[PDB]
Amino acid sequence: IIDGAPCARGSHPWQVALLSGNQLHCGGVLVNERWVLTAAHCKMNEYTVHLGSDTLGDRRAQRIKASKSFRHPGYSTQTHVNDLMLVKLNSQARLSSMVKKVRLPSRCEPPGTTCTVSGWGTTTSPDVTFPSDLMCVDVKLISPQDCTKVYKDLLENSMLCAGIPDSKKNACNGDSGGPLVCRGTLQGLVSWGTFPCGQPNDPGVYTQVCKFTKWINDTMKKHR
Ligand SMILES: COc1ccc(Cl)cc1C[C@@H]1CN/C(=N\N(C)C)CN(CC(=O)Nc2cccc(S(C)(=O)=O)c2)C1=O
Ligand SMILES: [Cl-]
Ligand SMILES: [Cl-]
Repeated sequence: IIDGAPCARGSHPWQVALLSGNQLHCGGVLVNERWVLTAAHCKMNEYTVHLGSDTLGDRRAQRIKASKSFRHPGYSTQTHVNDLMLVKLNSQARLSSMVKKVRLPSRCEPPGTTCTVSGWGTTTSPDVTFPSDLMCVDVKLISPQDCTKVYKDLLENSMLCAGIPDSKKNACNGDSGGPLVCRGTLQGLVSWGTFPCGQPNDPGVYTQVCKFTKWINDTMKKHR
């Protein structure tokens, strides 16, 4: 996360981290006791899922392994369209005040809405600095045609853009798959953008969750 601050302790109970070894791979969210939503480009054979602390490596934290994950059937490795994936935890997460489900959207929030993006990703770009504290940055949803000005043909209508004008505020490496919430529901999963991170007027690009609730719910039911 670029030009952000540590997230208020206990306000991202639905945030999880995906680790390979004890080392960060992606961000993600908890849909419920059994399942994690992240980006399809975070796909690995096995995952260790960090839960229940803004602090990475905490003693209080829960780590649960996951051996199965299912990317969206329509994901492209070339274009990163439909960049979303479900991760099935080997055992159920134990909810607490520190472990909650994300409120999935029943609505696509419109351009200009204030949103928060969070992660443990590099706090700097190109030179990298990884924080144990979960980091937050507030951004606004940018409209599709506004974003297309910048990204042209790379953009699908299932991808959502967010940033602040003339601002370095954005997500970066390691923030991948992590949440963008706006008015209390999950609106984005961190997918792609430009390098180095935080170039002003280069919006961060998100997978637009409100377009995929049906696949999400159907996949959870499928693998009951
Ligand atoms: C320049 O990077 C970005 C620019 C804008 C935005 Cl919004 C996000 C990012 C972070 C990216 C997003 N997208 C990625 N691939 N796309 C599907 C094209 C790559 N990605 C994964 C990643 O690099 N993860 C990572 C995790 C832990 C450590 C490192 S490292 C080796 O760079 O230190 C990297 C990322 O994390
Ligand atoms: Cl798969
Ligand atoms: Cl169980």
